Amino acid sequence: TTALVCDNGSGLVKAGFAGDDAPRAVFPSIVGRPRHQGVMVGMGQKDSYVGDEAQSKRGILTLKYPIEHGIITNWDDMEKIWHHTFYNELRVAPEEHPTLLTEAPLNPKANREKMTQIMFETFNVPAMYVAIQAVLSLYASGRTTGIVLDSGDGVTHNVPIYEGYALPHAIMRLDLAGRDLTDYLMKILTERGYSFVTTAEREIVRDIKEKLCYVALDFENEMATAASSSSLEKSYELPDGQVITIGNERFRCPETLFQPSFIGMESAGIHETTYNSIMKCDIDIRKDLYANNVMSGGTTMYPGIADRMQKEITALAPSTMKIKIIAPPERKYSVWIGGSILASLSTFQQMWITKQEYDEAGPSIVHRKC
Amino acid sequence: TTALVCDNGSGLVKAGFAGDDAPRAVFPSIVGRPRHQGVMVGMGQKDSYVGDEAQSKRGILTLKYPIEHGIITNWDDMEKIWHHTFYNELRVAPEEHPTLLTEAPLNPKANREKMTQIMFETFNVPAMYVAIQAVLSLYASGRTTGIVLDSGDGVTHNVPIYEGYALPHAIMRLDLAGRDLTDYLMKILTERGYSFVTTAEREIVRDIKEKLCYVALDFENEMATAASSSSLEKSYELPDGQVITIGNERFRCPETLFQPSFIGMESAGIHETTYNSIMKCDIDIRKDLYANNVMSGGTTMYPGIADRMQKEITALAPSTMKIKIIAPPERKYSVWIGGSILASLSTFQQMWITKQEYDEAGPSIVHRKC
Amino acid sequence: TTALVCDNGSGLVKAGFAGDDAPRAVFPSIVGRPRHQGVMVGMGQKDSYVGDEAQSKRGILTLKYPIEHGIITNWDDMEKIWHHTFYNELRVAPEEHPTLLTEAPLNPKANREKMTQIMFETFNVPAMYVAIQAVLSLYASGRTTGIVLDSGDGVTHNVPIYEGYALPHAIMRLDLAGRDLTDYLMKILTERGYSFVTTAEREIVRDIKEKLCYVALDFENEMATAASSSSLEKSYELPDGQVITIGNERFRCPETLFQPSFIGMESAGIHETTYNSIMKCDIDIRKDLYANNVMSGGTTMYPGIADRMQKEITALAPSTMKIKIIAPPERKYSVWIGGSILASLSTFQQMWITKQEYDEAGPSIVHRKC
Amino acid sequence: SSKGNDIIAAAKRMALLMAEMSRLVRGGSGTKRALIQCAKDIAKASDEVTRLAKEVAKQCTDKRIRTNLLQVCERIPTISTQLKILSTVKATMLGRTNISDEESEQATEMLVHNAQNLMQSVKETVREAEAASIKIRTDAGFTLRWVRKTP
Ligand SMILES: Nc1ncnc2c1ncn2[C@@H]1O[C@H](COP(=O)(O)OP(=O)(O)O)[C@@H](O)[C@H]1O
Ligand SMILES: Nc1ncnc2c1ncn2[C@@H]1O[C@H](COP(=O)(O)OP(=O)(O)O)[C@@H](O)[C@H]1O
Ligand SMILES: Nc1ncnc2c1ncn2[C@@H]1O[C@H](COP(=O)(O)OP(=O)(O)O)[C@@H](O)[C@H]1O
Ligand SMILES: [Mg+2]
Ligand SMILES: [Mg+2]
Ligand SMILES: [Mg+2]
Repeated sequence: TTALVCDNGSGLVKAGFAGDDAPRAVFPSIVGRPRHQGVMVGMGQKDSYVGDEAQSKRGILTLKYPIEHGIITNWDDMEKIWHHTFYNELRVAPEEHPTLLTEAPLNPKANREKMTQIMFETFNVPAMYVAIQAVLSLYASGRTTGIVLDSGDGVTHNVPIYEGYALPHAIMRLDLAGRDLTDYLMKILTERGYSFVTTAEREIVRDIKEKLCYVALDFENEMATAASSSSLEKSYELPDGQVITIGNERFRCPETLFQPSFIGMESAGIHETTYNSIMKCDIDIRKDLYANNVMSGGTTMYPGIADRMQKEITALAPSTMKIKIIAPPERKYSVWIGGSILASLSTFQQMWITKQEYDEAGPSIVHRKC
Repeated sequence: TTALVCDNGSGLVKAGFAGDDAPRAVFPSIVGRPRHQGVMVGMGQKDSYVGDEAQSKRGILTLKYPIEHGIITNWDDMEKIWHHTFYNELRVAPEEHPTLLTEAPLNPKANREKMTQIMFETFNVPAMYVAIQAVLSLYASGRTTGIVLDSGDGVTHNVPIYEGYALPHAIMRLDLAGRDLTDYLMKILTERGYSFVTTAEREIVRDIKEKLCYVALDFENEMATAASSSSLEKSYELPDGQVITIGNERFRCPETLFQPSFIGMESAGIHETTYNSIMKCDIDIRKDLYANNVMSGGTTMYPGIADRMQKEITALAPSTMKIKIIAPPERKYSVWIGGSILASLSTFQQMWITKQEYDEAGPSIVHRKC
Repeated sequence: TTALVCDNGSGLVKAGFAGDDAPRAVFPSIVGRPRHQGVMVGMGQKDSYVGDEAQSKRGILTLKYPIEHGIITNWDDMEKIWHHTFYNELRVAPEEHPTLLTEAPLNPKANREKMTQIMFETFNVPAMYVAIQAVLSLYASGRTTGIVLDSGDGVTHNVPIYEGYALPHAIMRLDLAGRDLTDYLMKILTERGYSFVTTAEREIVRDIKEKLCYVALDFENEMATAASSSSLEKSYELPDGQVITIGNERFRCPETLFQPSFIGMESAGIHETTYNSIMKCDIDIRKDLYANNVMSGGTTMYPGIADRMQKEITALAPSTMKIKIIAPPERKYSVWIGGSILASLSTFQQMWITKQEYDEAGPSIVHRKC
Repeated sequence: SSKGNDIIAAAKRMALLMAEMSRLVRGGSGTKRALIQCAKDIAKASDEVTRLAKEVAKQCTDKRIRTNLLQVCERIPTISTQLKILSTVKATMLGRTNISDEESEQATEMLVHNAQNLMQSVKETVREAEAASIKIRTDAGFTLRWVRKTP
């Protein structure tokens, strides 16, 4: 048989088989339910849509994400997504495949115990294991040493690793990611007269964010350039045929990662959170962490995010150090690719949590093993 | 047993059986009573005429319609038309057939409650159901998605439907239809010296409307064309034997669907009512509504109505969408044809209002089901 | 000289002088134009009516509101209302008075740049300033701390303020107010057989809304009470002399504020919008916001709106906090009264935008100050 | 496991009748009477799919599969009924004299789109029935047991 690698993100589900180089199923992690009146007989009887069919029929549905900031909040809608990615997307039975799941650090412990109970008592997997998402991004980089910055849809976290040893006192976590930049771009698009208030219109602004937004190298130079010129303007066409024009909100939306006061948060930016995680580590390993800054996740895919991170960390580093940011083109699947490496190691098959190990310890076995 | 489909419109009754391709009985929805002196013994003793009996003897009768603007105003006359379409037209017994009825949206609730009381306590049907006319026009086109323009003799209404879901906040209704065009054509025929005043002469101007009237593509071109030449002139022969000649009133009569201010109404045209009902819908379903503009009813049977509708909505659309008006040649019976589709569905037979259910809830059961 | 305070609402204009206790001029924000034929020589040649004279001659006029949803859409008609409220209503010259204007939050920035240009280049005021409407509703309550709920004719917005500091990430805005309840009441009056379609008939249903409507404390009990009893019925006399009778639509029209699904919106009610705006704020200031719930504007004037807001927020609050809704009897003018407090402050006199500052920086100076 | 692979062959007979109907729309006015006969048996071939996709729902014990399968298969008794009645209406409208070249041009698109909508509704019940075969197979034995690899 073959191990399954499921990466349940806050915004996307990346599932597939252990050993491959790309996930087989990549679909949104939403559940849509209809909100209008089904006047035609026979057609309107489906109660909920899950994967890409909730995204195509989204004009008549209420879209809900079951995961907010890495924490599963809707446990009934989460089982619909897990039943969809097994039977409808991968088309495998879960009884014949061990499943590798992921999680962010500094989550509640009831989140990791309930997804262990659901996997063993609803889908009846033979074995399972929960891993940390920033450890798996280091497997997908050709490295055993470096500090990972993983920014997805709900969580941004830093993990320093030196020669396979993590330093858990220096692990940072910041609840600001791609869902909070979509909500901020919706707020500053009202300054031009565009109003997106529906949850189906939130999926439209997420498409404007992924195509027209970038990270400015100097924020105050671009704010003065956009006021004097009109070369920073771009156009996007809505699903009904209307054309909107944004020129200033292209770089003001991902500046919230570097200035989180734009949404009323007191936290420091992702350049200062990284530097504070290095300076919490020991002085003899700091030189090998400055030269290995692995960026992972989907929110690290803006144009200019890695040249801005190099400019801001060099201004904090002691100026004889060599700053280098590793940002591969497959950043969006680093947690999946390194998760398929880990499930393929011959050493790893003594580290699964089997089902008969689960019967004497209950769901508390996932804390003593993972 | 076979279900009955009865489409009580404001001008015509379309009755038949569930499953056929055309209504069996189509007759005017009038009731005529004599207005003269019955000097010959034995002959002149009938007191009321209903179907084509009143359309044939109309020279000695006063014709009256029990339905205006989609609302039944005379309830003693509407029982005569229902008794005529059962025993004399279809020649069936109403106790052995469930009857499907239709109604316009945004109608009074006392209109729907009284027509279940007449059907259950005077004609004693085993079951019944009241359907919306613009939903049944979508069944008769092979679609489950599109905005319907139903325009008959009293009501013009728009209903948007996407994948079997109606959006009832975007449903429009305009009380301007083929009877308000007959009354306007009677008024502008006084400019040529033709006086039609009685209710029997109203049925003659309805034949001039159905034969010589069309919709101009641009109203201001043909208003100068008809003053330059006499090529738009046409002749009609009255039942007396006289010949009238109309040249300018051919396109000025159906123009008041697009400019309702010709009869003193503040409402917008049928092209702006269609566009405003699309713009009340959600932005993701607007593209599939522009491409499916189903036209229904007998007032949409003018020569040139569908090319004028394509010109006017394209001028309001955002110029990237494609507009398409579906106007089949069976437009006059699309409410009936879709009504015979619905009563033939095996899913529909759990949706009837049986007489056992009516005895427990009274006439308020028709609002919970239909 | 005395400063002018003009509160341009979506439905009503409230103008007056800074320092007083009530606005001097309160008139509808409409512009009426004739739709019929002026057959008598000399009389019918006025082409536009503005204030209360468009409301009195409304039977021969087409009424237009130049502001919907808080945004000025007709700029030729908006200068007619400003020229009416200066010369004809207040009887002052605009060159000798600085003018305080208001605006809703999250509004387009071209709306505030154009109304600065109209004041400085058409009416030639010496100075001006634009203030947020919910900040002015806190001045008029004797408080410096509390979350404001302002609901007028186009916009319903929440603003939290603690000791004079606003939290702009927690400011809400919902485009549902008293004009969207007039249209919904017009739609559910068709169930009783009453049809109001004209824009002049829209002003009649607005008087029915302001006189017979109230907010039910428990909605599902009143929906069962009105079906069993007949004590909830009331009568209203139309200007023609007819009498209508509504019993169920009295509490179903203002329930759209608490269930916005009734008009096809996905948003939450004003009790959940208020609670979500409190929970976006910091935990140390949440106790002083539960105890100060300031209601403002004309849509908060239903009988029972404040006892219903207390029941619904208490069901969401953590049950050891005390909820107190402050709803003064002068709620309709609290944005004006707080605007006359602010324009009378000696601290404020250095915060006007003078006309010489406008010539140096153009219309973009209104964002650097207000 | 014998009525699980019956659905694929039943839904592949409809794929041949759709491709047969797609060839008849290129020809002129002579081949449109065979177009209506090609639409009156797609609606009958779709009745075979809903006859035995109900039988798979009586076999599956997982309630999230057996209720998701019946919610998607009930469109096929609806679009088939309005395809065999719309074909009867178009079979009568050709009996008129001198209709147009454009009137009958758009009358076939009301039968093609009604049949493309039926074919797109029957491929989405094969997907929820192929997901039912995974649950039927493991509850009747046929399960590969996983064993942990020894170092
Ligand atoms: N090209 C892009 N530019 C900016 N943001 C992007 C881009 N592509 C995806 N995103 C964002 O990435 C997020 C999802 O990335 P991912 O790491 O897969 O999330 P998760 O780990 O939560 O599943 C979304 O918020 C999406 O908007
Ligand atoms: N060819 C035609 N051109 C214009 N109007 C027509 C034509 N045929 C019928 N009408 C009008 O259609 C109306 C009746 O259409 P129909 O929709 O069947 O009636 P109902 O009001 O009962 O739904 C009448 O007012 C009649 O004048
Ligand atoms: N007593 C009342 N009950 C309910 N609604 C009212 C009442 N008085 C006024 N309104 C509504 O208040 C709205 C205007 O309120 P107001 O705040 O003065 O307007 P704006 O803020 O738009 O200038 C109108 O839509 C009107 O119908
Ligand atoms: Mg992730
Ligand atoms: Mg009709
Ligand atoms: Mg106001």
